[PDB]
Amino acid sequence: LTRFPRLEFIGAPTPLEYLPRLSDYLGREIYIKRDDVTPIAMGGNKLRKLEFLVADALREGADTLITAGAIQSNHVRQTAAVAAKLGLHCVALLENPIGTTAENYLTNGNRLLLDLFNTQIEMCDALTDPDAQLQTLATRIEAQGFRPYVIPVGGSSALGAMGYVESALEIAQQCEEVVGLSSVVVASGSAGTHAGLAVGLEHLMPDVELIGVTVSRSVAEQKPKVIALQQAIAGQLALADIHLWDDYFAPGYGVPNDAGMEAVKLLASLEGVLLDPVYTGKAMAGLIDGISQKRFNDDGPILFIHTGGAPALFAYHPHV
Amino acid sequence: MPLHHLTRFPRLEFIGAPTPLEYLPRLSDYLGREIYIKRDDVTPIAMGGNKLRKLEFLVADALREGADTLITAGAIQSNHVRQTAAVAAKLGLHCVALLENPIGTTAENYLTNGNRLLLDLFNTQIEMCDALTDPDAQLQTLATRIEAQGFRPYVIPVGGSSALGAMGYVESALEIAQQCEEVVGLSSVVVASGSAGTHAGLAVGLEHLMPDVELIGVTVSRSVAEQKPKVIALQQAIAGQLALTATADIHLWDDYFAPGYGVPNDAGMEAVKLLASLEGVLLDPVYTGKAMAGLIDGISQKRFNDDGPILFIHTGGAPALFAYHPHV
Ligand SMILES: Cc1ncc(COP(=O)(O)O)c(CN[C@@H]2CONC2=O)c1O
Ligand SMILES: Cc1ncc(COP(=O)(O)O)c(CN[C@@H]2CONC2=O)c1O
Repeated sequence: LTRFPRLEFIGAPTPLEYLPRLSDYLGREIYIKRDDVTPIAMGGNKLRKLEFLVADALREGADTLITAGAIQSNHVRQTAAVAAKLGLHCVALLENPIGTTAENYLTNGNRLLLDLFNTQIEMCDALTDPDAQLQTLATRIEAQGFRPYVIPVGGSSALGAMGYVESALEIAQQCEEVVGLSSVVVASGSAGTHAGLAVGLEHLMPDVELIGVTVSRSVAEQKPKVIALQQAIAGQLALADIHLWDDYFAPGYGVPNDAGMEAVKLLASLEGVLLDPVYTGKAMAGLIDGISQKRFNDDGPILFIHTGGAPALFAYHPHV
Repeated sequence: MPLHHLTRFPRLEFIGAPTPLEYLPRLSDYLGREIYIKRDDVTPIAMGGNKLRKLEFLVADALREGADTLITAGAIQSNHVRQTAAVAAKLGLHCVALLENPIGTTAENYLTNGNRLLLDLFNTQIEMCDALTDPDAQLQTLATRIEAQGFRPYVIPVGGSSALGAMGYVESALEIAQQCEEVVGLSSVVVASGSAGTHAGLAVGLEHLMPDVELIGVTVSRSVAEQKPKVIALQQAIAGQLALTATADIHLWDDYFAPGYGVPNDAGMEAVKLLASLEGVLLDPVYTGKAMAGLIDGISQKRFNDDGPILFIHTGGAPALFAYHPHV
């Protein structure tokens, strides 16, 4: 996986913990990969990607990082934190994907942390073409005398996803001589984590089924994205079918549903673990329903990749 | 190893590996002095904090008594209560919380968001009192009413700051000393000093492991005269429980909790802003922000014993930011 430059944002491998009380209530061995407890600013999955993204930015001698997402994007917040830490400027192109006017979505949560990180906020109506909108802003910013480095939506490029290809080795090492996995459940947004884990776990764990619970798209729209990135990563590294469930995001991206919210309550009351309304909560709702519908190929132990997002809870409260 | 009597106390592993001890290059560059950070805010259970270390001993004690209910008290946006209720949830124990509004605010986000929001998620029974005048007697009164229902309650004092709870920061001191060994010659340590458990735990530990290192407690609720004896009583109790003598003088600065506990000040907010924008580290309005403001002004006024490296203990508190936004 090396030969690609990488910074040290995590260092120690993130915890893999048994969930006894959730396993109790579900009657099935459930494990959790705690990528939410990464050391930088309340954590998240994007640290793994930014280790490669910002390492590439320093090689190209950038002084400014530019990315995009929702107002309450964890990715934007993690990007801003890393930038501040390294002395790099940060420009954010943000949108309101749900059209709310609630003070806490507009000003609290991840968006509040952006003000603290001194992030140059740029508002747009819709991210209809993010790659081309970032490119525009990057020209404007470099015209102002800066050296910008564009980071894609969720940092979900072939290089970005290398963080989660590497992440598979951690899982393989932590599970070995302790637990024999059967299934792995992960949230599938911009496909960065899901494609990354697909390539890695194909080689490092043969008899495991990777399930991608979508948060924004249907199977028809998500399949082409996860396949393409998988074949980009495999080609980049000189090296299996994609499995997706799309029932567990109700009205769309960035809107809470009853199943996802109750999943949040479940893992907080039983395990003291904090999920989020947008990603992990919905991803967990699929996991619970997967056992319920016996949608997994067998009744063996399941691993949930906690990708973070907990700071969103403070923005979505009380409602949106 | 003069701290070997620490083995006598039963302990539940909540942290695992030692928390990061990181150098802060940009802040060091700004302040003109080598600054290090002990990251106890990155403990794995429910957004972290200093109280997790203390709960490791207190909850282990609770289980040995066969208790099924943790009862504790604090502010509505207390970090201790939140961490307590998170541990209680993880171990299948009921949690009863006695909460006060300590600043008389009516802001929605202070009353319902932040730490208070997480309390609901952990299924915490909430008891609202008007003022925490006598927290020990109020917690006792509540315990009787809770056990009359049939619960087997274990009372945890404010901030978990008994001699037993404070053992988690004699533990921390040992981590610090090991991590600094032949890597950094420490001169000073800055920590927030609230209910005194962290400060006193660090006081006892550091006196025996890093005797030449100066320890500074930046008060967040009280003056030197009022805070001094609280830290000392714990200091001496902790030492006695570990078969040790503690002769070190406690040091405190009270110039940085502006109008009172839980009320943000200008120097605090700038300390929060400074570390966020320079290091991507998130402080809080109530504790670490004011403790950092004391470190900065301590450097500014030449208040430390010398010019050497300063370790800042990041005790956590960050979830309060969302509660204290936009104002109180
Ligand atoms: C907590 C959390 N979980 C899951 C995801 C989804 O993972 P991938 O992006 O790797 O698929 C994201 C970010 N992703 C969102 C989805 O859209 N844009 C983003 O930044 C996230 O912040
Ligand atoms: C982040 C943080 N720092 C410091 C403290 C105070 O440290 P000691 O209590 O160990 O001195 C607390 C909680 N303590 C407050 C202080 O009073 N009541 C409480 O619950 C806290 O949450």
